[PDB]
Amino acid sequence: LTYDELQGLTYLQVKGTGIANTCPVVEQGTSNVRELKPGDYKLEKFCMEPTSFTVKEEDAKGREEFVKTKLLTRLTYGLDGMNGSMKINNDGSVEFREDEGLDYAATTVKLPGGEYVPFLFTIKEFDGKGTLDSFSGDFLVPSYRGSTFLDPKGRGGATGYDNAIALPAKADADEIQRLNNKSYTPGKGSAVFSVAKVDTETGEIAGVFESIQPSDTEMGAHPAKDIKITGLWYGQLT
Amino acid sequence: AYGEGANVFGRVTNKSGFVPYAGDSFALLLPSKWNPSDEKEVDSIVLRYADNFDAVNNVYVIAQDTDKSSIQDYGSPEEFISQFGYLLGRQAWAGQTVSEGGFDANKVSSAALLGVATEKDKKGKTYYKFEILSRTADGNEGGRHQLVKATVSNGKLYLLKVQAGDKRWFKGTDKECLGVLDSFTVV
Amino acid sequence: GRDQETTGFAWWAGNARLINLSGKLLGAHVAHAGLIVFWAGAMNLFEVSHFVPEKPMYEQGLILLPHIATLGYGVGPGGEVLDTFPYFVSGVLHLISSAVLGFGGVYHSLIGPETLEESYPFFGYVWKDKNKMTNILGYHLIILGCGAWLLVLKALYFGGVYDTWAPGGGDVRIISNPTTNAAIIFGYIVKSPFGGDGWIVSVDNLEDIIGGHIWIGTLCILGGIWHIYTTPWPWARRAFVWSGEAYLSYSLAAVSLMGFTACCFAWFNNTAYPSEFYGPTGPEASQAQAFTFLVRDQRLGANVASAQGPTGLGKYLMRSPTGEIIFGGETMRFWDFRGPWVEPLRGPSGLDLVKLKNDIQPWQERRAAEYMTHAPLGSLNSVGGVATEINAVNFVSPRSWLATSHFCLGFFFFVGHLWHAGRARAAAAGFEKGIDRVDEPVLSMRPLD
Amino acid sequence: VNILGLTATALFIIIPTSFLLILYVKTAASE
Amino acid sequence: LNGFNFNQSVVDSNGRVLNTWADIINRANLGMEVMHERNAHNFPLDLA
Amino acid sequence: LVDDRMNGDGTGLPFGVNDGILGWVIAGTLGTIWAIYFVSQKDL
Amino acid sequence: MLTLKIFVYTVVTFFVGLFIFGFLSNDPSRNPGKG
Amino acid sequence: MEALVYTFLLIGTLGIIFFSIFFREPPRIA
Amino acid sequence: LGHASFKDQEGRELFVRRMPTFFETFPVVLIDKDGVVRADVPFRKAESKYSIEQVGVSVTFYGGELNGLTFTDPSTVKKYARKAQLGEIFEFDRSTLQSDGVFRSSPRGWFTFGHLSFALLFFFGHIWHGSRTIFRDVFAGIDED
Amino acid sequence: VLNPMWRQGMFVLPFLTRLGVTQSWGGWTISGETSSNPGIWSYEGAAA
Amino acid sequence: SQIFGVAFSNKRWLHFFMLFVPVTGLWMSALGVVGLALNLRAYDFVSQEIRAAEDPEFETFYTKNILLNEGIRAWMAAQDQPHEKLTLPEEVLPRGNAL
Amino acid sequence: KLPEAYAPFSPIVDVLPIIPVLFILLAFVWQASVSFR
Ligand code: CLA
Ligand code: CLA
Ligand code: CLA
Ligand code: CLA
Ligand code: CLA
Ligand SMILES: CCCCCCCCCCCCCCCCCC(=O)OC[C@H](CO)OC(=O)CCCCCCCCCCCCCCCCC
Ligand SMILES: CC1=C(/C=C/C(C)=C/C=C/C(C)=C/C=C/C=C(C)/C=C/C=C(C)/C=C/C2=C(C)CCCC2(C)C)C(C)(C)CCC1
Ligand SMILES: CC1=C(/C=C/C(C)=C/C=C/C(C)=C/C=C/C=C(C)/C=C/C=C(C)/C=C/C2=C(C)CCCC2(C)C)C(C)(C)CCC1
Ligand code: OEX
Ligand SMILES: [Cl-]
Ligand SMILES: [Cl-]
Ligand code: NA
Repeated sequence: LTYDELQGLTYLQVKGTGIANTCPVVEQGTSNVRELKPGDYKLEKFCMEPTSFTVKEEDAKGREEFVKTKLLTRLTYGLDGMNGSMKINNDGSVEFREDEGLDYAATTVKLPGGEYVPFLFTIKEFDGKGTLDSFSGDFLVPSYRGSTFLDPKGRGGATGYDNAIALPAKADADEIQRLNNKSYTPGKGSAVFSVAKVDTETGEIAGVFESIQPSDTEMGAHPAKDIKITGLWYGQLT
Repeated sequence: AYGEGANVFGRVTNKSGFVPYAGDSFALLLPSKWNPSDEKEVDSIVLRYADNFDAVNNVYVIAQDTDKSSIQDYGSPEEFISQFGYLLGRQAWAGQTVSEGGFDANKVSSAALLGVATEKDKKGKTYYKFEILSRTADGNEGGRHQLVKATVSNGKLYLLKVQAGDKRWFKGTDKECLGVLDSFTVV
Repeated sequence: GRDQETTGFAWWAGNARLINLSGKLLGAHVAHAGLIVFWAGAMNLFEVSHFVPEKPMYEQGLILLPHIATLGYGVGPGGEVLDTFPYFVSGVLHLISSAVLGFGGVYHSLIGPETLEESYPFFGYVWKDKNKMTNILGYHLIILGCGAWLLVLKALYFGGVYDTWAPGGGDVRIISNPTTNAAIIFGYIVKSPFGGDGWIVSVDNLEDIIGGHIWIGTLCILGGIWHIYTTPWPWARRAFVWSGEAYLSYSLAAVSLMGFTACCFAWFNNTAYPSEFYGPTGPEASQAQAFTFLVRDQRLGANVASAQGPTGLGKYLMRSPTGEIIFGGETMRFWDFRGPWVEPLRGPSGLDLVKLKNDIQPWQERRAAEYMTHAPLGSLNSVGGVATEINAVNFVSPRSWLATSHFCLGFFFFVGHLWHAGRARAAAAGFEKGIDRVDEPVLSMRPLD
Repeated sequence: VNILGLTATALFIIIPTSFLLILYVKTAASE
Repeated sequence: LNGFNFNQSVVDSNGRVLNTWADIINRANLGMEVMHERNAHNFPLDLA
Repeated sequence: LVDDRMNGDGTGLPFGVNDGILGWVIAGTLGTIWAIYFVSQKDL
Repeated sequence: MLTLKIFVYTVVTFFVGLFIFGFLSNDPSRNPGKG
Repeated sequence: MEALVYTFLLIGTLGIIFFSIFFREPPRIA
Repeated sequence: LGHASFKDQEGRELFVRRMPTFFETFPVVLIDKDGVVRADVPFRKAESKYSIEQVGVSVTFYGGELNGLTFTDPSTVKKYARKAQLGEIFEFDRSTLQSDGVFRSSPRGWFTFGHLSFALLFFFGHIWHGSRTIFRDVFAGIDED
Repeated sequence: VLNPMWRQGMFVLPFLTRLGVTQSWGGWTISGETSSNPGIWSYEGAAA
Repeated sequence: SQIFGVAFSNKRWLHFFMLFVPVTGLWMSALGVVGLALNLRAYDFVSQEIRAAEDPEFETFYTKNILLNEGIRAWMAAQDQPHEKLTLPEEVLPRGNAL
Repeated sequence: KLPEAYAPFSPIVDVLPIIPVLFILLAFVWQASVSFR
């Protein structure tokens, strides 16, 4: 499915079909990659689509490996309409700047064992420095919940009681990380991108990516887990 | 117990929804519906009036002593409102957050001004009137409106602030708040 | 009339006394028809008496003027009122026709012939006469088809009907080329009633409206001719109960479903019930809130694709469970809404980001603001807003009034269908009075139940 | 209260059940 | 369609609003309002 | 895409049939019940 | 899921067909009275 | 440990319901 | 632990509003002598000017486990205000009985509950027994004639 | 290894495990690995 | 017997049950109100409250009810109890996001 | 509002909706007249 006929369908022809979560796939073009015209480019309408979510799971026998997970949420995870700019140099050195757009999606997956793992699938503020074949970098990851969120017993960072008030004797005890302090400090995620199926006629590219980011920390609580995400990405130039 | 007849077939006493009130050298049209309150939100409040259900809709004056001749001597309205940011209320968390959005880095509370006004009196005194949209991170009832009016008498900075809610702004209290604001007379 | 000793039915069931009295039955029916036409005329004239030119028709508690205006009388581009003389003429014609029908009803109720069988065999009927029952059904089916074709004629050559989906805020447009495709017509019928499909309430264009009316008019005329020229088959005879109270029970179940459907039409549909005349729907007011809070915060220099809520989901924009972009907040539950003020901003991916940022229109922005300020939220005092709000605005939506009243009427008419289905079955069986006390069926059955 | 509640619930089942089952078996034994 | 709305029903000759038992119901109603779905709301008026 | 779905919501899908075998088995089962009902006639 | 959908669909249309043809199978003749 | 108790009490009430429906004293016409 | 006296930045003394009996949770506020609310532990903390970190409340102790000590850290000020909400501040050894944290009733309270419930049950018993005495002859039924 | 099931007083799990039931619906296998797809014949499945 | 599974067969016991049900219900409500006269509430479940304090991820309808009750108390105390002179500022009242 | 010729007839139009409620109450008055016969 290309970007040409995606715009050719109305709302009601994709309504409920699931097409609206799919990145365009460049059917035409070549795979030689090097024929991209270098220059000062301002990419517009960046598109991102996962195809697998895996979570690092700790096992009693010491094997540390990424497990297959069940997507609890429905098709609310892809990212569209991202903007930015990137440069292409003579040898192939490319840096990637991502600034505005819908670059985040709250996602929840099930570890085998029935444990809900909420993670903000994000790519915001990405600096991808590398070559045309592969370019990696860091991106900002917000926590999940904002500070104005409050847990089932009030509390929370901006708005709440700051204390478990449902029991008037447990005001100061070992539940320090649960009521005394609430931490929403934004973390950093690691992603790797690759370019394939370029089109210099209409200035559009494709490729696969590889992201690794932590999950929600439950606002300074039980440890986060690293989320390895694989999928396809799509973009256009200037 | 005094023997007097009741009110029937003789027209209503008051219908305009406003009442005058006279205090320390200032006269304005208070909301006839609003209840007075005894909580001195600032250490220099002469009169405070607030709406019956919510204390979001509150009107009060301040009587700060002055060392200046006139508010024109303060300069621009922007420089003037730059001096009185504590009227909004300082942010009471040092916790760092940028995972809210709509605000700045480790900031979750903002104030956007929709304009400034200068109302000259009979001979030479101006009235600085503003309108601050003070919004919040949770969007608490859409933020709040701050309608601030300032004028100086012989000392005793008489500044009027009419706080009102955003949902209260459009559901039918805008004209009441504006009638209270534009009637703030200091003679 | 009669007393209880000659009928066995008390005064609180006195109409039952005229089950077998065909002339008085006909008079009661046409007197009732006079009442319906009288209320239509009286309320219509009352509404045009209480009409203010400035305020739209949903702010003033109007429920008949929006119907006439939907037909395309006295309204133009955008929904402003050009004249109320069509409404006045409708009300007056209804009042005078009600006078005529009431004269007829009073006549057959007081001095009309007792039964129409011995002298006017065309009109007199017995309830077990399946041929003449289908004959009367065919006459009324021909009348219904003629009414549906009158609406089709009004939409095609008599000024057109009001379209809210036409550009520029909508206007009265002449329907050209209605959708006569049988698949499009009956896919609504076969459709599920649930979210995303809405059964027939999700008809969203006047071409589908008038095509469905062409189909219903032609099928109704065909069924009328079929019923006049046939007699019910033996399988239908075995399947049914053939008393007058049974026919009443069937009618009650049918109009109960019709009342529930009208409840859902008033609450959800915005093309047959244009939002300019009837006010915003619930989904419309929620999407309007999110929309205008998007544009206000855009004009206050903020980003909309970013700024997730307290839950990490997106305050202004999120993705629906199928993928396309929808408005953030609890209004996500109303993501199924489709209105004329969102479609110019809505593309293949749901809400287009660049179109939503740049291609705002002033009339759309005002319409969103008003559909916030006049949401279908109110009390029985006609106090607008949620139940915690002030007593300052006098507004309850006509959609709210219509949906509530017609759900109540649909529910009681389903219960009346139960009452009449049971009593008609028991009367055909011989049980309407009680158990016989010497031929009790349970005494002829084995014990242990 | 996690073991004391358990024994209280077990007592409140068994004791009235025992009483009523005394009375029922007595009653049914008389045909 | 909701229940009856009797808030600020009685006012005095000078327009002040007298609290009423319906207004105590309104106060409890506000407490029941704001706390319910505490995180689900993003906008002031709860039309959804 | 990460997982396979029908995505049958909306679309005005008649009787909720996304594949023709659904309509065929609905018609066929109603037909079998009609067949037993029809052949078991001229009774009672 | 499609197999489950076909199974529930055939179960529902089977039971609903039973209901339809059971009430077509001369139901006002099941009374224990005269009439 | 508590879900065990709650599940046992619920199925006990359902068992007494079943026994009361299908194992009642048969009423006699006389 | 000692009487905690709370004081403002400028010189006024702040008193903790003591907990009324009806409330299971009560907000923490500090008010002056004259009856004006001066500080609180705010729930919102947003666009606010009564919070402890900007009012500047310091807590001192007199005559208990802590004598003469003054605390100005807002966290310990808030915990001592929340304890002073419940009246005089105490240390409780919570590990001895594995205490859950929620309040109990007195022997007086349980006595009143048991005797009032038993008292209403005995009111019904009195009514039923007086009924049986006055209506002894009609206990098996009425006289048919 | 250092807290095996026979140390936990477990009685019937050795009789499930000896004949083949090793994975559970809790995502773990008692041999020490993770049950990504335990199926219906796990410990809890055989119990139910 | 054929609809519900069990049915009455004694008129006297039927009418005694019709007498017995509302009397026992109202007496139990009376006993509970007598308990509430001394503030002997069934307000809390200690196990679920301590679990919800030691886990943000634990959310139930009972905990939602507890939060709603805090909202009721704090938003009704000032106007319902004038004797306490409770001038709670708008600052400290419990409040969710938006609304 | 109503057309100018029908402005003096607006008060008589303002009562007209209540006639059906008067009709059902009139049915009850008639039954009281025939003494619930
Ligand atoms: C839609 C309402 C309606 C209608 C159309 C009817 C109609 C009828 N009912 Mg009836 N009824 C109703 C409601 C209604 N009822 C209700 C609510 C009750 C419960 C109280 C009853 C209880 C009842 C009983 C017990 C009986 C009837 C009977 C009758 C029939 C003859 C009545 C008669 O001639 O006696 C004479 C009546 C009068 C002399 C008074 C009527 C005077 C006029 C018509 C009143 C209206 C005036 C009108 C404004 C004038 C318009 C003129 C025009 C030019 C504009 C008749 C067809 C009788 C029957 O079944 O026939 C055997 C019978 O005995 N009804
Ligand atoms: C207290 C009794 C009462 C009252 C006051 C009302 C009042 C109303 N009902 Mg109603 N209804 C009631 C009882 C009542 N109902 C009961 C008991 C039921 C069964 C449960 C229903 C079921 C029902 C349904 C199904 C519907 C209404 C609807 C309506 C509204 C419009 C009526 C209408 O136009 O219908 C139509 C009038 C006719 C069919 C008569 C024929 C009129 C002809 C065909 C129209 C000709 C127009 C033509 C195009 C003009 C062009 C002329 C030429 C150039 C061609 C109205 C406010 C409608 C609505 O708005 O939904 C909310 C609607 O669809 N009701
Ligand atoms: C167009 C529909 C229709 C028709 C033609 C009939 C016709 C008939 N019904 Mg009937 N019924 C209906 C609908 C209908 N019913 C509905 C919807 C219900 C509700 C479940 C009932 C319940 C009912 C009962 C219980 C009985 C009948 C009976 C009868 C027979 C005698 C009626 C009579 O004179 O009573 C006299 C009329 C009155 C005494 C006036 C009633 C006054 C009501 C209570 C006031 C309601 C007005 C109020 C504004 C409603 C608001 C509710 C809602 C809109 C918010 C008669 C043949 C009787 C029968 O079985 O005879 C064979 C009988 O026992 N009906
Ligand atoms: C006037 C009667 C009376 C009163 C006022 C008290 C009061 C008190 N007793 Mg006591 N007790 C009593 C009679 C009484 N008792 C009798 C007759 C016995 C012998 C059985 C005991 C044996 C006893 C022991 C062993 C202990 C106490 C203790 C206590 C103290 C702790 C509070 C409490 O009881 O827990 C709370 C009370 C309740 C939760 C009662 C529930 C309220 C009603 C009755 C509900 C039950 C009805 C329902 C049908 C039960 C079904 C439940 C089932 C599913 C399990 C308290 C001051 C404890 C203590 O402090 O040690 C010193 C203690 O350990 N009592
Ligand atoms: C098709 C039904 C079925 C299936 C698939 C299972 C499966 C299982 N059961 Mg089980 N069980 C069943 C029915 C079933 N059961 C029934 C109906 C009962 C009630 C009586 C039980 C009661 C039961 C208990 C109490 C236990 C199990 C246990 C088990 C598990 C391990 C089996 C085991 O311990 O190996 C060993 C099985 C045996 C050693 C049986 C040996 C048979 C003897 C040697 C036969 C000797 C006499 C023979 C007639 C002579 C042979 C003559 C020769 C010449 C042919 C296993 C998952 C165990 C468990 O793991 O706990 C959950 C366990 O404790 N089951
Ligand atoms: C997605 C598709 C499902 C949509 C469902 C609707 C499909 C269209 C059916 C509409 C027919 C209208 C029935 C009205 C008469 C029924 C009363 C009756 O029964 O009256 C009964 C009467 C008694 O003599 O007989 C008769 O009048 C003859 C009965 C006429 C009915 C014709 C049935 C069509 C073919 C039936 C199934 C094809 C059978 C194949 C399966 C068999 C095994 C493989
Ligand atoms: C029988 C009977 C009955 C009754 C029934 C009915 C239902 C009747 C009716 C009737 C009717 C249904 C009537 C109606 C009518 C109408 C009329 C009588 C009219 C008219 C007209 C006019 C005169 C008008 C005028 C005007 C105009 C034109 C417009 C403007 C204004 C005005 C208003 C001026 C009853 C129940 C009691 C009882 C039983 C028996
Ligand atoms: C206008 C229009 C349209 C069209 C429509 C149409 C076309 C309709 C129709 C329709 C139809 C065509 C319908 C049908 C129907 C029917 C029904 C609904 C029925 C029934 C019945 C029953 C339920 C039965 C029962 C039974 C059985 C089951 C067996 C035995 C016997 C008995 C009777 C019991 C549209 C929507 C497009 C659009 C809008 C407008
Ligand atoms: O869910 Mn329970 O509360 Ca009936 O409003 Mn909308 O939704 Mn939700 O918010 Mn408000
Ligand atoms: Cl809640
Ligand atoms: Cl909201
Ligand atoms: Na909220």
